[PDB]
Amino acid sequence: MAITKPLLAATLENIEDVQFPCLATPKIDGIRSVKQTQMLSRTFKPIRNSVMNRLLTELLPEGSDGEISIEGATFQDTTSAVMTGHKMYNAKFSYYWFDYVTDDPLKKYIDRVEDMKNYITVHPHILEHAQVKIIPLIPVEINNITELLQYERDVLSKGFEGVMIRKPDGKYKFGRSTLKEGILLKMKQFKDAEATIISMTALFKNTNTKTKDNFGYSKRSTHKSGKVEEDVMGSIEVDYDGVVFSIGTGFDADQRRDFWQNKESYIGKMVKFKYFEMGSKDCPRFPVFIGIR
DNA sequence: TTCCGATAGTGGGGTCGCAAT
Repeated sequence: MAITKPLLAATLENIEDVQFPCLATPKIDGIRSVKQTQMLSRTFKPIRNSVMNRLLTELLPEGSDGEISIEGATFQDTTSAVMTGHKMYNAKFSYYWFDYVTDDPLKKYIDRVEDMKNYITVHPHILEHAQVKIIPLIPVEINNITELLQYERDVLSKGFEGVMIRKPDGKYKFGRSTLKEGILLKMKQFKDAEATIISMTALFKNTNTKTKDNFGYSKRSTHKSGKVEEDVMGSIEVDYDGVVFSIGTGFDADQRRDFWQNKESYIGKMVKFKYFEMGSKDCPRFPVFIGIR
């Protein structure tokens, strides 16, 4: 009845791929954490910050899925309030409870929510803790593109990362949902822009010893020792109207080949790219290359 | 045959912990 691996959403690109009716909720820009005896991270590791871990373990019932987030604080702030091994943590913090696996991970989302709602009725005190504020994310029923778009405007105005779209009957898949499956979709609005290439960096093959991880997936260390330099581009430093940062994703095999092949004659060129504004500290967040010119 | 889920790989930004400076 436990959760093998956390549920992961798929990136929604075409608003047309959304199936209706569907239930939606706001996507928090916090840190994922599921309750399995104790509080675990997206990679099922224990939440470093013991105060939180311990606290949440007392309030949250076994099998709670949600995100830890410091209200008002920046992402980098919340990151620290969770990734640090605090002995004593006095500051306040919230936990957005959005899923609940009591027994069968095949129970329709709506029902899993119901199970979450019920638990609350029985333990109202959880939503009243003096420090930890537990926030139940009860989905909203969306019937068509129009309503959805309306919802996006709402959550966004309220300062959320985006919106999570789920299938009413959807199950708690132990893995990343697919577009077609439509179990859990992530809807984020990136922004277009352009920057000027100023330099390039070689691709690096991580030849570190291959092992297994908490879920049994290929895991390799990141020691520079086992980093062999490939003869192709890996990332490109660019100047976005003043600000400088790198872009290394969004390129295909042949592109990385060309870009590196003409590293010298490529400098100075203008390239398009998309990025997310929210969360950006000193440079664009999730920078993704799109094309040249 | 084509199509698609699942998976290894490679990339960004940014913080924590720890040894070295």
